[PDB]
Amino acid sequence: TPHALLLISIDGLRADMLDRGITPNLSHLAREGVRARWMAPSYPSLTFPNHYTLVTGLRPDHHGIVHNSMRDPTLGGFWLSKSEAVGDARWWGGEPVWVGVENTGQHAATWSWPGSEAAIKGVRPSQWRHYQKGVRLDTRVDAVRGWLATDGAQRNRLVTLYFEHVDEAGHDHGPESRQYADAVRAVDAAIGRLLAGMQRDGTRARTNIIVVSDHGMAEVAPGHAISVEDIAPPQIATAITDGQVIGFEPLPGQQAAAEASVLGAHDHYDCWRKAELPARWQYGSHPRIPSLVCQMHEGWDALFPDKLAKRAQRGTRGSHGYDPALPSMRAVFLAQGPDLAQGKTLPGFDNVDVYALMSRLLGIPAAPNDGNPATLLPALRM
Ligand SMILES: [Zn+2]
Ligand SMILES: [Zn+2]
Repeated sequence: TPHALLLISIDGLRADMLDRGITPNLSHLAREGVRARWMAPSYPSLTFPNHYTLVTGLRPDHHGIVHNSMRDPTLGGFWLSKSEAVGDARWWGGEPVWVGVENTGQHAATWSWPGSEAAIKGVRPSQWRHYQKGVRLDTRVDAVRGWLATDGAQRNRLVTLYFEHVDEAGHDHGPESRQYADAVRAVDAAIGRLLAGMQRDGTRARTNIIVVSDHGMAEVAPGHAISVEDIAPPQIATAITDGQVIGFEPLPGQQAAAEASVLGAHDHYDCWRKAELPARWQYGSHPRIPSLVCQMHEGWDALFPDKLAKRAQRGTRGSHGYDPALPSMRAVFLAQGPDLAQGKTLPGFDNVDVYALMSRLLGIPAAPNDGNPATLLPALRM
């Protein structure tokens, strides 16, 4: 029986949060195994695009989950709370690792990894659910622990686990807040309880573990919010998305007006025609990306007008979705297990490279991807 892989995402855990004395369990795991200095997210540095990149090895421009909210000429609208969109395989390009696993006869069990609610290339995981808010830390940890312990024909080669709590605290209070730190501590402790349980079940010794985050988090201080309509008025273009990566589709005949107003450098953002976006972001070729894309500067938000008003103004907040090269956007990568190196540190690297490592650990043929297999070979024990 081959070694299982446990894949854990801590949404929005910034790379530097491992060095603050608030992650005793993860820090111990890192010391036992392999730790990268940091891992860069792909553009845009948002939750759905990057979780899906992690399990496919593809940039968002290639896998088609180009933002959390999208429009498509055939499929219509996509956003996180529209279940039949999120659950429709046609949005999701490439081949996520759970599909690869199931297609070899082996099984995958997922706790709410973006994409896992769809039948991507016709293949659901053996275990999965519709994400809902406020599930307890123990509920999910005990489920994952159960799925790792299963034998016979229900044996899982891949088990995935997701935590939203750090990300949520980051948005609400910022990355330097005591609330963000408390969330980090809580998630770390829960992972500690999972690892202890795995040892008691005798699954620890035969399970490889990868812990990642999808992106970091930057502080958004009071006064750092503008209206998307400050960028372009509604008569000349529609804001398809708000937040930090702002897509505009000019109204019919308004491309020139929209461009005259929007393109170039502004106070706290820059905008480009999608085909002209900075090449280093490897983004802008996908038809689902709006015609004009604006990138807010670090620590600034642009919101739909009705949000700006009910934005109860007072305190510090957080956001991601900024330039993936920024240290604030850096994610975590660490791993430990029987097939992985011990007491090793790796250079900073790009998140598309994780897929090739996982394919090897799962015994599946690597689907075509945007990553470099060389990068994480040093993470392997041999
Ligand atoms: Zn996220
Ligand atoms: Zn977030």
